[PDB]
Amino acid sequence: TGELKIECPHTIGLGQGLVIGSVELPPVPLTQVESLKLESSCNFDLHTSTSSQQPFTKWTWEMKSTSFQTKSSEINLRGLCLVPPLVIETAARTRKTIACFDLSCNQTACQPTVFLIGPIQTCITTKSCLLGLGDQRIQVNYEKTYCVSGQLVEGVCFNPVHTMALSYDIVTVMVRCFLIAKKVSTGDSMKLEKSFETLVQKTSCTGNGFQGYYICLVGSSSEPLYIPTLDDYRSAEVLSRMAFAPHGEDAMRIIGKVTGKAPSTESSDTIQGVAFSGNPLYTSTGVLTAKDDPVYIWAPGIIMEGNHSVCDKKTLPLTWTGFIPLPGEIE
Amino acid sequence: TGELKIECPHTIGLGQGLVIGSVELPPVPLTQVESLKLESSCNFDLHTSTSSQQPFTKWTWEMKSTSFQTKSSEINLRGLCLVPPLVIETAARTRKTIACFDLSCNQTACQPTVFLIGPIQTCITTKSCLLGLGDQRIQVNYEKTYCVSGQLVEGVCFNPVHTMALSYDIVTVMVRCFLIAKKVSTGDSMKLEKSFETLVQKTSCTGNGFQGYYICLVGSSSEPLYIPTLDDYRSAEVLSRMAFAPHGEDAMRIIGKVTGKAPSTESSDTIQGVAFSGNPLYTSTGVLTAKDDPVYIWAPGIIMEGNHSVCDKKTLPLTWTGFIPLPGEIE
Amino acid sequence: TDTAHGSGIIPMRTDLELDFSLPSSASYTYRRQLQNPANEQEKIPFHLQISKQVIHAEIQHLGHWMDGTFNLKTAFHCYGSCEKYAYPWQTAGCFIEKDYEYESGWGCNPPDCPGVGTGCTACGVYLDKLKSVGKAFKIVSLRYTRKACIQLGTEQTCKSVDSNDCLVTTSVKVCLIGTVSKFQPSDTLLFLGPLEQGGLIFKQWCTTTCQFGDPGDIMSTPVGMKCPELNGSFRKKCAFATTPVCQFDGNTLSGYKRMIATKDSFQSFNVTEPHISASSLEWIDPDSSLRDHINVIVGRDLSFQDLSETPCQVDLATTSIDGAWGSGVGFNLVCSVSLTECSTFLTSIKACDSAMCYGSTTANLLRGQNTVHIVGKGGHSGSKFMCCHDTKCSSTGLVAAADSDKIFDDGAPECGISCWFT
Amino acid sequence: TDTAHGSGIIPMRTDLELDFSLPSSASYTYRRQLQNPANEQEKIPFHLQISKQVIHAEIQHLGHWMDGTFNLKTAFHCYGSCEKYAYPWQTAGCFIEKDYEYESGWGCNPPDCPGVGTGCTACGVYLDKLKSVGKAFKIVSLRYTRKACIQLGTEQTCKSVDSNDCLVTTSVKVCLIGTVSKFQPSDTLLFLGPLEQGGLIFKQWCTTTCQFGDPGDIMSTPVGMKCPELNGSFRKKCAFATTPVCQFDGNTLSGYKRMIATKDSFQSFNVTEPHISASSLEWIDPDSSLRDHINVIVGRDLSFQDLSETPCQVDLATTSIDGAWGSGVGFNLVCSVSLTECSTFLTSIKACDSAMCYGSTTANLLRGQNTVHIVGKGGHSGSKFMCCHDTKCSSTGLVAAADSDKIFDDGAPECGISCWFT
Ligand SMILES: *[C@@H]1O[C@H](CO)[C@@H](O[C@@H]2O[C@H](CO)[C@@H](O[C@@H]3O[C@H](CO)[C@@H](O)[C@H](O[C@H]4O[C@H](CO)[C@@H](O)[C@H](O)[C@@H]4O)[C@@H]3O)[C@H](O)[C@H]2NC(C)=O)[C@H](O)[C@H]1NC(C)=O
Ligand SMILES: *[C@@H]1O[C@H](CO)[C@@H](O[C@@H]2O[C@H](CO)[C@@H](O[C@@H]3O[C@H](CO)[C@@H](O)[C@H](O[C@H]4O[C@H](CO)[C@@H](O)[C@H](O)[C@@H]4O)[C@@H]3O)[C@H](O)[C@H]2NC(C)=O)[C@H](O)[C@H]1NC(C)=O
Ligand SMILES: *[C@@H]1O[C@H](CO)[C@@H](O[C@@H]2O[C@H](CO)[C@@H](O)[C@H](O)[C@H]2NC(C)=O)[C@H](O)[C@H]1NC(C)=O
Ligand SMILES: *[C@@H]1O[C@H](CO)[C@@H](O[C@@H]2O[C@H](CO)[C@@H](O)[C@H](O)[C@H]2NC(C)=O)[C@H](O)[C@H]1NC(C)=O
Ligand SMILES: *[C@@H]1O[C@H](CO)[C@@H](O)[C@H](O)[C@H]1NC(C)=O
Ligand SMILES: *[C@@H]1O[C@H](CO)[C@@H](O)[C@H](O)[C@H]1NC(C)=O
Repeated sequence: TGELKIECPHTIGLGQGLVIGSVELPPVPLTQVESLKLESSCNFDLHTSTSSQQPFTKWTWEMKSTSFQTKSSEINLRGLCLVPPLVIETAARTRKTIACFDLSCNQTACQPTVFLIGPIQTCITTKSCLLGLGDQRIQVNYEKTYCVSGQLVEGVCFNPVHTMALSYDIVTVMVRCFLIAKKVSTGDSMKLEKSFETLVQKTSCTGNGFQGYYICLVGSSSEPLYIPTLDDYRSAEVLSRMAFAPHGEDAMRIIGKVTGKAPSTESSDTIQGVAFSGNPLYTSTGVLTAKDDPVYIWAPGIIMEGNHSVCDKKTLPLTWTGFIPLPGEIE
Repeated sequence: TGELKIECPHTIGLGQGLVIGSVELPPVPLTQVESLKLESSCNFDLHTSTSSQQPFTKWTWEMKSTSFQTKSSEINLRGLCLVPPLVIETAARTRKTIACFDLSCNQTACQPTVFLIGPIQTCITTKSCLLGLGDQRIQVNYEKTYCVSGQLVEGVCFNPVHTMALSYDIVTVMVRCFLIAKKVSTGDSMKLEKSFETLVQKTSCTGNGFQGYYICLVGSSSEPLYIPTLDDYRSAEVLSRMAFAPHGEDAMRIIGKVTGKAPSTESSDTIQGVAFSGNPLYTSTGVLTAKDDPVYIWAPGIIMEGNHSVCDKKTLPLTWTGFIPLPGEIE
Repeated sequence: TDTAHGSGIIPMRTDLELDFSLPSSASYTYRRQLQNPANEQEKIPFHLQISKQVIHAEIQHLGHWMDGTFNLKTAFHCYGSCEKYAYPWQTAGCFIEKDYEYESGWGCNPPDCPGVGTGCTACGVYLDKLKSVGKAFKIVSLRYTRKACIQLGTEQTCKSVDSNDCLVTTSVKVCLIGTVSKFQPSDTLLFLGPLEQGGLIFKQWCTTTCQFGDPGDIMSTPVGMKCPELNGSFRKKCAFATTPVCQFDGNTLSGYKRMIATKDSFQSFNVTEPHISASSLEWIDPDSSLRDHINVIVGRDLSFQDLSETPCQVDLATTSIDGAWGSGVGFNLVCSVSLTECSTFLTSIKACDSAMCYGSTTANLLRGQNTVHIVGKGGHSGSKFMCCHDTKCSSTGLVAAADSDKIFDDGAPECGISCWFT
Repeated sequence: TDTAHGSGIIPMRTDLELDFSLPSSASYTYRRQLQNPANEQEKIPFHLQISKQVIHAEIQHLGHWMDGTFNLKTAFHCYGSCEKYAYPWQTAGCFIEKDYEYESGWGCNPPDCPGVGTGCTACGVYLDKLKSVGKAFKIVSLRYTRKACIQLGTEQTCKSVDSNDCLVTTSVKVCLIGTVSKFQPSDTLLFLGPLEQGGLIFKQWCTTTCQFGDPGDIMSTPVGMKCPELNGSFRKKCAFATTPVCQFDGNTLSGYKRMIATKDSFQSFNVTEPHISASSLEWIDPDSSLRDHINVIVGRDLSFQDLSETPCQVDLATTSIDGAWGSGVGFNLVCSVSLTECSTFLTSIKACDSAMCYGSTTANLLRGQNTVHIVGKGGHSGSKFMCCHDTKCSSTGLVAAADSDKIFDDGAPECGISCWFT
């Protein structure tokens, strides 16, 4: 039994906050990954979006005798954290709970990371409940916070700044973000990879057309944070940490550079990365930055290219976990 | 009996020094001035130069009803301080004593000032002796100095700097100077009034041709100081004090401006000054600056023009008494 | 109705010299009555009021202290060189990489790559979860100032006495000469939270050669990040027919973690009323760990005639009481002090009874009515507390039923054993 | 052959704090032996040497003070105006003229000029015989410094302690906090002769409104002459049928003359080892009219183990004597001190006998032989004077037949009445 801890605040407050928790489970063989279904015994209202079938290009490597053979094909996965637009943003109002997983994989095995997001009211209704994923049971524990006004962060009770203007103590908090595909008809407002390129590039990249955004939750509970929100200091912070740690923040053995075709029907290579063996470390899921219409990739045993300074064959991860410093008061 | 005090040093030293003293006597009527002869009972070797006949233009004023009538004539005086070139400068070597007087006069009376200059050896030979001038007796008193290395100046024993280079205490000492007529054939090296004009003038004066210099003694005893000696700090000091106090340094009633002819045979006026009455204050003798060949003037009751900033009709005094600061050591 | 609760009378046969050692968070109140040695009935008041110590420290902003987590990864390649490919640790905030270029033998080789001297084994140590934990400042210079006020007869003079300055008047001179300080230059003050919570003092704050674990290893300077090196060495652990993993036998805990572990081994300090700017840091030390040496001298040429014409008249009356006479509860007395024939007059009022005086309060009175509060502790059941000046007291008093960082020295003779347990 | 002439042994159970009030022209020598409270036989030497006071005064060159002679002249004219002609006083160095323009009546008129309201009577007051009598400087700021050297065990440290600085080591701290000074800013120091002869102190040195007779009336500034006005008024004294003379009923004596007259009413001061520049004036005050407050503190964490390995060995031997044992004559002793196992060691040698020690001499010994002179006064007929360190003394001594501005404090117990008149 794994443990997914939810830190519950003393009050609901302004209504629009969500609780979030997550746990990384033990390795399962690859052949079992396509069968994985999240089950819930919990007394909450599961959003059905994530358990539908979702098309991915599977990209894999084998030793050959540069010394690699890669290949790819299109498959359907279910239960992954591909959250539709507005679902997280309006979950406090709809009273919907999002439960989904990401995959961190080597060639032969995957560690699912289960994410649970939902309304703060769940803390009134629920002390503990169970999720299942394949053969693993997950104990969700809702636990009331030691603090009076904030959250337990690095063993310290902390409340961040709230005002919209400019004016403190500084505490480093966890941020968890989910990639959302969202197109507009006209212009470049949703061209997410262009935002990264302005932050970390010298010269002009021609074709990074992916349209979407990240939706993030800060700490154990917060209102959703949209990335990018141009004049928000927290958005700026998350983007900068993403730009320097594109596979998130926290033995794996690097083998070499690999390329491949995504989707597999492409005549030439559209993706690159670094093949590895040993313990999976980063998530193995992302989207090509080059296509407006998302091309989703699952690349077990390969760290797909996420360096924003590169122009071609790069990706954005489906989920991203890191840390940002927040100004506020320790109490 | 008047008193002429000579301050005697402890040693003769380097051989070339002279002692000097002077006393101003009571007023005598003008008619008696032409008869005045210096007599001496002293055991020293009188230089005979000053007791010869010496031609002066006498310039006098009377009230009239601008309100003045002036007149002039040529007369011979004797005993005045008209010292020939080299006499003072070589007196230490020749062992000659100079005794002469200057005159400070109003319209009706004159106060002779008797000057006695001579070799320091006189201090060995002589404690006191007598000079006579008309009906006045003068007691010369040679008195040995309170000091060990210097001279009693303002009630303080002082020794001035001796080195020819640049390096102290500062003491103000008396300087007494005698005008000497001395011509050269060629150039402007002896044009004394030109030296004054460079020091105190804006623009160019045309005709100040007097040729001569001052010979001065510092304190009660010194070597002769030639004015001007261009690179000597003491010469510079004496000249500057002369330029600001042209009748010397130390009730008289001013009546107005007067002019006259010197010599009396001139068709137009060659001299100006200020008529006064009351107690004679300054000396009444000088030379025209305009003539190479000296025109000597005796002007009782008139302060003859000595302002060096003026171009025309000006004079240099025959004797000049003032004070200069000397650097040295008080002991 | 007056009572013998006067101040110390000092005859001015000789000069009056005094030396003081004021604590850091202490305010002194020295007052006497200087007596003319030619007339017993000619006395003038002398008051000396010295404030607390104001510490002014020109500092250097070191920046923010960052806390991270240790992580190690290994990257293996069969052909090529180590300086040919990229690694995920090279793009982190702080990273140190040691690679075994061209050192591919056969005992450390995996089941693949049957080659010798052609592979590459890179090892990367990086730090993640970088979050600020405190602010650090470095002392460049120190300055101590105190505000002093004197009151002699009818004259009143105040000044802020520095170390290179003295309050000098025609008859009184107050100088500040020495200062024993807990702080000294080249010290590092670290504030974990806000200013008022205090901080810690570090002497060996690393500046040039910083290592992971030292105080000041990871710093967030305004120019950018300043990452340290590691305290340890790398090694390649490998088995037969396995990919060579990379080990690091060195320090894993960060500088902040070790500081929290041995926090008790560092010097602590508190601050009160802080004022920080881009160049200075002013605060008052409440721990009373600093001493200032003050020299006061009053000449005996006081000219008692000039300081006697039109003195400062002071009348007072007790108007309110609140508290208890028990030793520990305390009481508060309200006095209505009326100052006349003087614009401003610096003195002090005491809450006295028939025998003793259980409190005092120094105030600079203005011409007119003045409300003065006096705190007191002690007294008996029948103690009728009254307001009192030097000698004159109020007409009536009040009775009750059932430290402050001030020092009072008026030279009054305290009651003996007759006032103990009565 | 040693004798019980040791220094004061101080057990280090608590910290050792000291306050000093050094005179101006005084050098202190405080030395003890700090004892380990865990071992009676573990003692380390502690020496404290403080030099004289060095006064640094940033000054303003006021220039030279001039002395002159008062003179008054009168000038009369029958027609015209007073602003038409020139006068011999207008060209002097300092002159003040008051003229009665157009005020020609008839009672003040001479036998000539039968006119009314047409003449001119000018009066000129001028000064002659201008000679410099002294140099004047104005104090802008003051600074006091002292050079201090400490010697603890085997460590030696020296520094020039200022008012804003302290000699701080790992175990000793010496601070200079306060300074009672005879001089203060805005004072005027006047040197009549050279520097070494001293000078006088003037407070009311005239700057803006100078009058004839005030200190600083006639000044020879580097820019030029600065002449004052006069303290008095003019008047016209005249008789019938006589030229009107001019009178001045005011001050005639100059400022230097009055200063010489009442010189005893001014503050005097001396200087030693003077150094004057275009901006400062450094000297040591020999009158001992200044006091410096020094705070010394030695912590009890001395680590007696580290300061005990390889101490400084000192051997000595008396080699010469010269003088008498009479109380007033004095004697001079020569010691050959040999320092080993230390490069430099600061200590002091004393000239002792069987009972007392009549002199001392502090010296910073070098590794090898050192010749040390010791002056002493006192002793008896059979007094065999020897050189002595803390405890060890020379093998033999010498006998004789038939203040210094130093202060010695070694804590040695002096002999009682048994050494008086024996
Ligand atoms: C992808 O990642 C997975 C998970 O990280 C990884 O598979 C795992 O590998 C480990 C070690 O390689 C396996 O561990 C074994 O566990 C059994 C359980 O009883 C043990 O008995 C085994 O012990 C023997 O082997 C060791 C060899 O060094 C000896 O030290 C020991 O004394 C024993 O002889 C053994 O350690 C584990 O079972 C798998 N996990 C799964 C989920 O299959 C995999 O290697 C990674 N894939 C790649 C291609 O890198
Ligand atoms: C040129 O200068 C000379 C000298 O300075 C000067 O001649 C002198 O004038 C004074 C006063 O004018 C004369 O003084 C007289 O002396 C006799 C001697 O016994 C006295 O008795 C006189 O006293 C009477 O006069 C006074 C008039 O005010 C009264 O106050 C007094 O009580 C007496 O009545 C008188 O003072 C002196 O004699 C002459 N000296 C000489 C040498 O002749 C002369 O005036 C100046 N000339 C000019 C044109 O200005
Ligand atoms: C991210 O991508 C850029 C571009 O490929 C890499 O930048 C190059 O890095 C090497 C070595 O650090 C330099 O010599 C080149 O000059 C860089 N080129 C440019 C255009 O910047 C960067 O290193 C990559 N980051 C990784 C792999 O972490
Ligand atoms: C010396 O002579 C000069 C020139 O005659 C005088 O200078 C003039 O003085 C008046 C009043 O002081 C000024 O208004 C003029 O501007 C000056 N002229 C020049 C050319 O300098 C000077 O005053 C005389 N000195 C005296 C009489 O003492
Ligand atoms: C700071 O204040 C707290 C308050 O309880 C006290 O315990 C602590 O000793 C103070 N700090 C110092 C250095 O005295
Ligand atoms: C200066 O030294 C002399 C030396 O005799 C002394 O008399 C005088 O008192 C000293 N000055 C002061 C101000 O003490």
